[PDB]
Amino acid sequence: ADESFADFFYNFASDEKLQLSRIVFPLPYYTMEKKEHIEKDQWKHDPLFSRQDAYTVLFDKAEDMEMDTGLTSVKIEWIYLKKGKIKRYYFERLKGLWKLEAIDFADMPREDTGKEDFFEFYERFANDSVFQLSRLHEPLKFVTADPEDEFQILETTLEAGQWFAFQPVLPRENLTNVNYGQNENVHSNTKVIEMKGFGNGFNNTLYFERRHGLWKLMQFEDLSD
Amino acid sequence: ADESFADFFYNFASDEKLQLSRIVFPLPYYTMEKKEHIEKDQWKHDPLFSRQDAYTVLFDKAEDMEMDTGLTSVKIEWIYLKKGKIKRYYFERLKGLWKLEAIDFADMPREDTGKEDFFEFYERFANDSVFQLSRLHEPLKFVTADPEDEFQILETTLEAGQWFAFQPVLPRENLTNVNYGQNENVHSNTKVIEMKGFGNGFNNTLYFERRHGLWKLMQFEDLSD
Ligand SMILES: [Cl-]
Ligand SMILES: [Cl-]
Ligand SMILES: [Cl-]
Ligand SMILES: [Cl-]
Ligand SMILES: [Cl-]
Ligand SMILES: [Cl-]
Ligand SMILES: [Cl-]
Repeated sequence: ADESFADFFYNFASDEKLQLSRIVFPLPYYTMEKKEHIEKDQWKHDPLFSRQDAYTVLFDKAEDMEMDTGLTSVKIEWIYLKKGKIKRYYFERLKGLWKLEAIDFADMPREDTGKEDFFEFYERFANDSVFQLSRLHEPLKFVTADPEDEFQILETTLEAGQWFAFQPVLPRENLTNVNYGQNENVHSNTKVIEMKGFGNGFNNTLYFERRHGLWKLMQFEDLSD
Repeated sequence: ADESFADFFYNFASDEKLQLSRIVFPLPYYTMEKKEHIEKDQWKHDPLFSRQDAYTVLFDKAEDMEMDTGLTSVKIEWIYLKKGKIKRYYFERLKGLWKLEAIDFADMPREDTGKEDFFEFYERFANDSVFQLSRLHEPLKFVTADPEDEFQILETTLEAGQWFAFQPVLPRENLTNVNYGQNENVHSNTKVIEMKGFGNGFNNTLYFERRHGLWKLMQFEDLSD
């Protein structure tokens, strides 16, 4: 009887009347160190990322990817790379029904203590191919699903040319996140971008690490079905 | 006293009243093997490519680039790569004043006699990095302006990785053209894409050739100021 987040999410993004009915009104909107409220009359249908061909899920470490169904909290996030902003949607499962409880629209939490920020790095990595080439770890690991036996992988290293040929279309302006409980700390020296499609079985994962003060692409895994 | 096309073009794209006054109404619109007319009342301001950071000029051969001011005809073109369509604007200098005389919106003239079409090739080259890598000529020539003495060039060859790092952002959905008299033949086995910016001095040129039935990137020249 409890709603599955994935099934609710699709319905919330695609049906306007359902969306309006599943949001707390007046909606708490935390922005610029103050708190606003969005009135029901002011709400604009939010298709979230239902008009995208793919979306991303972020992890501080690769081990954080191995995971309840008794989970009642989900944060959906939109990372505005160029604006340096983040929009967060607080979804909560109440009496088995998912509801939108609040929204944050704030400045991208920046890594302090004088250390290269992952999202500032990623923005340049995706938008500056010269910079992108300079930040590939040597060697650059490539993992793909073995087209034979079950759960098997093929592992090789990539030359710069091969990385640019086989890479997924890297998001240049926005990233997303689905936080279902994994650590989301501005101080991690590792970061993982998992890219997933909508009913096409596409799955590409990118593994980054801050090495001697600079973020580098460590590994590219293509687990696309 | 005769209008310069570049100065007219900027004004036509940026001023709505000027644009309306410089178009023949009813405007002959040649589309789908018939002829329509756009009424003055129906005209929507066309910013052309004034909201783009760059535009392209196309040549059948490199030698066609060396060139009147007594030129009174200019065709501006929009190549819709995915739709397989081309929109042409016929600009004519009458009594020293540029006017829009007619528009074509037709099917992309396709190369017949069973030969790889340049625009079908270019669309895949720009949208499929794997295909793009397979269509780089070996060796791939790179020419750049020498940062020393006047009119001098530096010539080297590029590795696949270097081509992807230094390439301009390749247009993926549309190309443009400014035809001021150069040959525009669907049967040429050579093609040149000259990419130019708006008041930033950016200039990148790409040289292609159909070699043993397949178009290949032969040379990349970066003459950016
Ligand atoms: Cl995304
Ligand atoms: Cl590498
Ligand atoms: Cl280190
Ligand atoms: Cl263009
Ligand atoms: Cl090459
Ligand atoms: Cl390479
Ligand atoms: Cl040949």
